[PDB]
Amino acid sequence: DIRLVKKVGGTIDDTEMIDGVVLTQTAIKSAGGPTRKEKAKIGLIQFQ
Amino acid sequence: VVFMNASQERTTGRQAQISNITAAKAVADVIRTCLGPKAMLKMLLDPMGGLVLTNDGHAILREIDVAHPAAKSMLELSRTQDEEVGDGTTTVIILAGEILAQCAPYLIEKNIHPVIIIQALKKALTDALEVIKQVSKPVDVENDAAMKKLIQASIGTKYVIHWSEKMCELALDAVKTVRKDLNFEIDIKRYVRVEKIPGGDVLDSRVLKGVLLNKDVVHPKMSRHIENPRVVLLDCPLEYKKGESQTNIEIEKEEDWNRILQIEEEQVQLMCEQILAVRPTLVITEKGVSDLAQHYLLKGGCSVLRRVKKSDNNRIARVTGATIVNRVEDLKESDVGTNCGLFKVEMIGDEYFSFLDNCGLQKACTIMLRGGSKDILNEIDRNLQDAMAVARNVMLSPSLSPGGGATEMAVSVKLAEKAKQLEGIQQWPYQAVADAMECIPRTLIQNAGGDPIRLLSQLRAKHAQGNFTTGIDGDKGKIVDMVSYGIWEPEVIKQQSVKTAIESACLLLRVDDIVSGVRK
Amino acid sequence: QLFNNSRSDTLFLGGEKISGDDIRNQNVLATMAVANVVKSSLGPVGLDKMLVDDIGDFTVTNDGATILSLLDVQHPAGKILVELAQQQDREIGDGTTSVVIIASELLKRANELVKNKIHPTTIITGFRVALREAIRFINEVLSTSVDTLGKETLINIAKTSMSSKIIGADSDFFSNMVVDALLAVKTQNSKGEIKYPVKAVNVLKAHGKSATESLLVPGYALNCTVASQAMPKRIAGGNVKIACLDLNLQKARMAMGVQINIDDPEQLEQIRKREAGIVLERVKKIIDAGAQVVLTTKGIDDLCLKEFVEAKIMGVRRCKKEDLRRIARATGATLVSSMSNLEGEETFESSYLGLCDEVVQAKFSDDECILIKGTSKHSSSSIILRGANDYSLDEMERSLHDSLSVVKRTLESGNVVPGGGCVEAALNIYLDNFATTVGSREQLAIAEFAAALLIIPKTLAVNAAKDSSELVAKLRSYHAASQMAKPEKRRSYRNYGLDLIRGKIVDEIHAGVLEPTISKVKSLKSALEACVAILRIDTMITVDPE
Amino acid sequence: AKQHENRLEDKDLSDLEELEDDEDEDFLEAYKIKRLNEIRKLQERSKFGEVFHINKPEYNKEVTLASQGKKDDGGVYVFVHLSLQSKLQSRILSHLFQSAACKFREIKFVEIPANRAIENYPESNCPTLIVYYRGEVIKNMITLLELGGNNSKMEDFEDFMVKVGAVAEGDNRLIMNRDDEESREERKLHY
Ligand SMILES: Nc1ncnc2c1ncn2[C@@H]1O[C@H](COP(=O)(O)OP(=O)(O)O)[C@@H](O)[C@H]1O
Ligand SMILES: Nc1ncnc2c1ncn2[C@@H]1O[C@H](COP(=O)(O)OP(=O)(O)O)[C@@H](O)[C@H]1O
Ligand SMILES: [Mg+2]
Ligand SMILES: [Mg+2]
Repeated sequence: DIRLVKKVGGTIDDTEMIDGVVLTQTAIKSAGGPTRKEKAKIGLIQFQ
Repeated sequence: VVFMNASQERTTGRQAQISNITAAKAVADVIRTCLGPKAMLKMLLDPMGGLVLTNDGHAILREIDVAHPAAKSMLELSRTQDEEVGDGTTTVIILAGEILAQCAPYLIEKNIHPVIIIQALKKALTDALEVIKQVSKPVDVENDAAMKKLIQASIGTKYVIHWSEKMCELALDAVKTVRKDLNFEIDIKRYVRVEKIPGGDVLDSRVLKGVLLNKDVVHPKMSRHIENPRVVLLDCPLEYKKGESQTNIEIEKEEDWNRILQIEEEQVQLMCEQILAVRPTLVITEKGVSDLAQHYLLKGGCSVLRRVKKSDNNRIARVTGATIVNRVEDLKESDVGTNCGLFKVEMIGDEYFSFLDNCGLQKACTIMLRGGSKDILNEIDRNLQDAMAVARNVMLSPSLSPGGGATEMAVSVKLAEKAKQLEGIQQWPYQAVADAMECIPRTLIQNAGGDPIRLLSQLRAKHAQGNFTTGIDGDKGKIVDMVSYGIWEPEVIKQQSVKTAIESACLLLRVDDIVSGVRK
Repeated sequence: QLFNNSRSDTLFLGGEKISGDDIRNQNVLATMAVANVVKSSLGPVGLDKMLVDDIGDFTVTNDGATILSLLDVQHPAGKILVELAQQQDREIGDGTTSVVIIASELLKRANELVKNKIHPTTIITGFRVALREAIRFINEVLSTSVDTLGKETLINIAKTSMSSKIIGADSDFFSNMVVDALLAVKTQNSKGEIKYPVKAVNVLKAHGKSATESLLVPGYALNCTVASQAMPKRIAGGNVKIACLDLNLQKARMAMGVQINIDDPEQLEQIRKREAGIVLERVKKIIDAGAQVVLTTKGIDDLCLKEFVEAKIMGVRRCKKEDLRRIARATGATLVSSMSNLEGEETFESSYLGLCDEVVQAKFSDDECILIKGTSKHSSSSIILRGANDYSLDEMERSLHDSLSVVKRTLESGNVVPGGGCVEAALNIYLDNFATTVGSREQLAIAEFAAALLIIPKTLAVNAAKDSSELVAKLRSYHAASQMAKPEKRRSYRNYGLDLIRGKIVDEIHAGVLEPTISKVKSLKSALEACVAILRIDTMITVDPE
Repeated sequence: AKQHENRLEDKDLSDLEELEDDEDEDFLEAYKIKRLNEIRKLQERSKFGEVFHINKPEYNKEVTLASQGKKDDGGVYVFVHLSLQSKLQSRILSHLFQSAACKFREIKFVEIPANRAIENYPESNCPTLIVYYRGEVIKNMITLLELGGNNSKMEDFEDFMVKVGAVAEGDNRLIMNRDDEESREERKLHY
């Protein structure tokens, strides 16, 4: 339940507990429609 | 425990600069005798085996692989000068070498910093463009008689000065054809075609406005002489195009296999009928042609030529005004080319040649050069590239300057006086720029066989009187004014030379360490 | 150093074993061996270098970012400085040459503290209290960004980034270029936060006239060739529509599954026609929309080129993904991956097209570039660099690319500080009085930390081939009086540094050289974190490859 | 020396027609008849083209007899796949067989479940790729970690077929040699 995500960059002093679940992977940016979301409903797709 | 796979040892300090400046002097020594009208020729042995006989600076440097990395900055200046203008390549190398050779005994002797020299060259370059603007003047661009002597200036160094009366008319008609109205002269060398035909005589030549193809007609019934031809350009093959989807037809009945080959004949029949919808007389295609399609075009007299290059189709389009259309359905009377004439196929035993001639201001032509060997055809072909290269700048800008060492001497006489005013530390390298312009006049004199110490001594006193058009003759070595003879070049060649020479010196003077072994 | 140690005496390791102060000395020589190539490249008086790849190819480079990346070092202690040079290029984009020299001297000057039986834990603690005391002093000595009635700042910021380059003499001309470029490509995000995307401007490798006559484009310049030669090159008139497509426009097959199997051969030609027709129906509606200029990521087949030549449309193949987002962002269009909508029908709307004033294709020394200028919705910019050859322009490309990052930071953070080793000399006077207050063993750590910071102004004089102690002693004298300034402006003897072209100490504000304070912050922490990584190592265990 | 050989060796029957106007007819058509005969041999050898989902009694014939072919040593390569639907690599390798089957019709592509192949063979061991030729096992390949594992691609599978002698190096059907038409189009323009 305690995941340690390694991101190369910055300094150790910037390390702080994130309130929510941080994702390691980046976005696709093939279309690049949305920029910043607010009050979003998250879903987990397992199919293709 | 080497700590470095790429040259853990180092050659630092002043010894790296000795290797740099001495290498910059060596590349100029092998082409010092390649200037002036009495210049000699060179031969290069490429590893592929194709020999070439060259005197232009760009062809010498590009075919010589050099192991010294600091020298390679000098090798690329003729490449930069070639693509920008195409004339005056040799002056950039020797001028850059004299600037580096004259600036050598200042870090060794005076211990002046390089960055102070960088400031000195920019102020000298600023004054160099100022006095070149003062020495230059405008002339009339539309006078065809005036354009002949300007094209003859660059031709005088090359071998074809003996045919300068023919070469000026050969190049002047060609550059005016591709020229159009609209940087006010947007025509490009890519539109100009030059086909090299071994054999013949260089005196017999003409500027034909067309596209010379190097192949024969595909069927013997076709007439090789058309009075009023009609050109139609195509990209689709006359053969049956195979689909990239991969399909399997399973034939279980009996009439299906016969109907497929009948549909193949019906498709070529329907395809050829749409070609005849606008009843052309000459068809051009960049792909193959089936033997089935040749028969149906005999009734219409549509002469077909196949496997034509993509660039040649564009050159055919600009001459005849035809539009390149892939599909055969979109053929209209406007798509068909017009105002073409004199379609004739001259029989030569080597290869078949077909001519074209005219009666959307972009135009093109094909200069058919005749000679005695394929290597000297490349020489005359490169002289044609130099013949039109000097003509573009006089057409682009009306500005014009003298040459033959006079314009370079005018920079030194003005710059020496400016150094005399300069007063400080930067005045020591500022004097080196004034002394660096003396190599060109000197080189010309030395090649001519004169005594440069006394010829240039009186030239200093001659320019001190207040004249700028006084140069040095290349044959006998007089101090006669160039207004009588007519040695004149554009201003863009000398502007690009002093700019590229100064900018190349700034690149190479700021190097202190040499390393290798990276293997990127 | 002297001799090789015994190989696994009663230890039974397959590799090598070494311990003691010998490896600690090897790390110092390792950091100094890789730092010597960075020494001569520091400051405006530094000279460039060239790296040969043993294939004839060479590249001229001044900054230590890509030099150390190209130099393949096998010692792992040197790899941290190699990655430190690459790390500083990503975040800050300037000062890669300084962190290597600062990190090497902190380890070199701390090497004397090792044999004094001072533990490294006490040494780094004395360095860290000196660090946070130095950051607060940097936060006190910083200045505002107004300074006068006019701006008079961004032109001077470019000179610091442009110094020590081949075009440092032409920085007066290029200073106006970089400030006009980044002010055109600004954006809006996070409800009022302004951003400046670095590398968004197009740096073209052109050859020709000179670096002084480099014309600034008032708009984006696409580096690609025209498909056909019979097309119109110049398109005049206002409100030129820009179409940005990415779907596959050349003739392609049906999907993997579909296998055309035919029994009645009559429709075999019809399926061939519709496969050739279905790709032209897309081109038909673009002509109905009236897009003068169309750009495609993928190729363009000859079946599509005939329609563009007939209708006088500018079709360009072989575009890249990252470019077309900036074209659509600048010209006001939107990126179209495929033509469809929420409804079942398929069509194309005119709202997807952009707008620009003029589009002209220009060629200069075998470099065809499409000049798109006059974007209505948002402005754009591109810089056409001109020089001797491509390898000389790579130094200019890195010189411009580092200049955008420095001018990015002074606008994101208005706080700046003067160059010429001013803050490096000011921290020494501040830390000497603080070193005596703390008392115990950390005095030597804080003191030697301050002595290592003086290497930046010393290297400016050593590479200048002048007397260094006189300039350092005069810079020491003025900074010594700054702490004892006796406030009541008359707070003088501050904000001074070295002037190398004349060899005097003058005011850096009037001279016109500045640097953002955030570069000093991240460089000091990243240099000390690298120093912590090397000091804490005791014994090496090198395992040979199987 | 190679410049004369590249005219004929580096051009198929479709590409040899480019030199019809340039080169001599007798020099060109003499080689086109040779290359045309080679194309006819591949059509006669195209006895396959889809994955043969077999069962064991048959293995003793399909896998091995085929490997003998005409037995003129007309050998035939037979790629067997001990499939296991629970494993992720097995379904990837099944897709590569059908893709390669549509291209290489002369090579036989065989598939069978691994549980039905060998008595109590470890489930972990499969996906197993065996290559028979003239009755002899040329390669007993283990799970696809050698071929990238989960990230296996069609290019890696075609490269393996060249190593075992199933496909020639300079074959026009291989993706390494089958350059795109847009690639060759740019070469002619920049030439
Ligand atoms: N007969 C001549 N008399 C005086 N000067 C000449 C004569 N022929 C050539 N020159 C000078 O030599 C120069 C040679 O130019 P050119 O051969 O076109 O390129 P490059 O200068 O690179 O050799 C010209 O600029 C011209 O001023
Ligand atoms: N004109 C100048 N006068 C005095 N010092 C300068 C000048 N230009 C740069 N410097 C000094 O050089 C240091 C590093 O310069 P920088 O531009 O980062 O070099 P590089 O571009 O090679 O990384 C700065 O800390 C600054 O103090
Ligand atoms: Mg010349
Ligand atoms: Mg910098």
